[PDB]
Amino acid sequence: SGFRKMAFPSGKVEGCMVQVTCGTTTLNGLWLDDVVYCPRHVICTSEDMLNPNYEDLLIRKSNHNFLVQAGNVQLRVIGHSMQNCVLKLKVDTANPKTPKYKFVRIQPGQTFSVLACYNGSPSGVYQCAMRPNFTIKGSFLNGSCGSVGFNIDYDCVSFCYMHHMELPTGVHAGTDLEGNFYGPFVDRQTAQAAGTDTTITVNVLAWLYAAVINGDRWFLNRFTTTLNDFNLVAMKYNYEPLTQDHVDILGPLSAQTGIAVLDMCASLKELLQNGMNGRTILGSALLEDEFTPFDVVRQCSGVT
Amino acid sequence: SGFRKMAFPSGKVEGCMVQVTCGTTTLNGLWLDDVVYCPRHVICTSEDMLNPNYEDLLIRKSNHNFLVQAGNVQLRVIGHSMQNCVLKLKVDTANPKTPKYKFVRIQPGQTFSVLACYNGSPSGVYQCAMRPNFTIKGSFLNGSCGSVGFNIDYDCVSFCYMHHMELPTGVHAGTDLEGNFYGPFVDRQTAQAAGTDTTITVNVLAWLYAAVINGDRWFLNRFTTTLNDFNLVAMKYNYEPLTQDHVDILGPLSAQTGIAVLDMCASLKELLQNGMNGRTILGSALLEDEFTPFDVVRQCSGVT
Ligand SMILES: *CC(=O)N1CCN(CCNC(=O)c2cccc3ccccc23)CC1
Ligand SMILES: *CC(=O)N1CCN(CCNC(=O)c2cccc3ccccc23)CC1
Repeated sequence: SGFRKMAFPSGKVEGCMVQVTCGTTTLNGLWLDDVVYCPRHVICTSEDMLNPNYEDLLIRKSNHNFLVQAGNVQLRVIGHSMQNCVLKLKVDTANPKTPKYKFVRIQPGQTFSVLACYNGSPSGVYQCAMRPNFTIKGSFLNGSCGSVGFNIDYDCVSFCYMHHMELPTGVHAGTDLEGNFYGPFVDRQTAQAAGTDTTITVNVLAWLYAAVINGDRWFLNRFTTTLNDFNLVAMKYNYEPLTQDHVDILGPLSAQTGIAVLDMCASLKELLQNGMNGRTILGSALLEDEFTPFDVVRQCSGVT
Repeated sequence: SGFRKMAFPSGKVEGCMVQVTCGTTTLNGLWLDDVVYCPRHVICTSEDMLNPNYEDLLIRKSNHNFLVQAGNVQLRVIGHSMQNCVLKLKVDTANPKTPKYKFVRIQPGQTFSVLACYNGSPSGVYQCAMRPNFTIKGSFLNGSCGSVGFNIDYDCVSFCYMHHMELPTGVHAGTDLEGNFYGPFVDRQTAQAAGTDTTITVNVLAWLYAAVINGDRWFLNRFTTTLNDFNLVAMKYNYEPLTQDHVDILGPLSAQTGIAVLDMCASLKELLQNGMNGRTILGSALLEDEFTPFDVVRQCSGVT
């Protein structure tokens, strides 16, 4: 037993990280097969931050201007193209460590692991969630752009995120591996403010089930609620509305614990209204929302 | 910017995980060079849980009774020996993926990453701290024994922990890689209760410095304190006493932020006495103590 914020093992993704330099800018690239994916802003100077015209800036770049280094070995760039906000650098060598992979575009509320990198070198791994306002709360310094987010299904890595920027509020924005930003963000240093960072209700409920499974039960009460009643309280507390789809997704956890989903909603409703009163749930003094129901089942069952 | 509970990249350790089966018991082993390290309780049945005599149980075990599998390939066991609470299974093949490594015995308050494994297969990675009562708060189900804790210094993995057991309170106990338990715990299913789980004061202070660096500054106050005054409050709140050594260790963070260590102690003192008042620091509603000052510097500087 015990329940931790756990990331996927990062080895399969470490084997894909390369350094990409264009002029004075160095960031990370993701090397899969014979293609290196990286943020297109690698071609920008600090001068081009306000209003970059990427097609125009790219005309001045040739294959030999993109320096790609895998470990201490240089890769030969034989083609380059821009797809949305990412560049795809075709190299003459397929990555010998390319895992089975997919490019997926996740929905808000979904979690993933990030392998934070600097100069093509992995520094750490942590678990994130795509927030309902399409930002992520990561840990990214200068040089971390091009670090990726992913999930693993046994031996297949599903890449879902590539880091591009930090908003002036300290939250992060990026793209899927087709180069499309999550949310309304753009790769421009301009006034971009995030919307409401609502709490992912279905994830909090999943985490309350994890708490019960792992012995933390104090918050269980004698009440029940309905989706409509619960949602009036959820709206008041800036929680995402709970749908019948979320109830169905929590079905296996409800079966395992014998606690009906709406009864867990009533426990959550009292926690929202009454607070924790200085108590903790799974070592947390707030309601954790960065575990999906799948993460809870995975961690509670021991999926490898 | 942004500050996350980050684990080290786990690839170097994934390359070392093997499955070890003895009779009906399957757990994990750590394969370094031509030796596989695993908990000696792999030789126990559920029957032997109350009072195992490991020397006696081991007499009935031969090299061919220890089934070691690396991926889908069996390893040949050519010797076995018991060192404290671990078994060392000599195999005929050196692990080709053996990283540069050290075996270190950590002190309470020190953090490390755990690669949770089942049947020799990695399931996830998370960051832990050796608690002042010599337990860890992990995430370990049946089959996770033999999973290891480690730190990485550039390319050298320092293994500090191997998982052996769960106390009836849900907290975890294990050994260093020489097989010596941290704290007073034994590999016996008996009444073993943990002592006071005090808060690692120097780590909370380090995390308050990380908060200031990353923009969360509301808790900064107009006060200062002394080590003695601070420690009267720390004792009252079950915090570890702060020493001049801890003050010296926080020196670089104090220099970076311009906030004297004793001034940060006075901020911590008011947080202890007044609580958070429903506010958060780095997304936490409690004072986080599982980041050492070295972790904060590492994460804030971008060490790879
Ligand atoms: C996150 C990261 O590693 N970055 C790479 C280095 N840049 C500095 C130079 N680039 C910019 O200032 C710049 C220019 C155009 C557009 C953007 C968009 C997002 C971030 C930076 C941008 C900082 C980011
Ligand atoms: C953590 C883990 O994966 N374990 C391996 C499987 N055992 C079940 C069988 N072993 C015991 O019940 C047993 C016997 C003797 C001594 C101990 C000491 C600690 C834990 C189990 C023990 C459970 C643990």
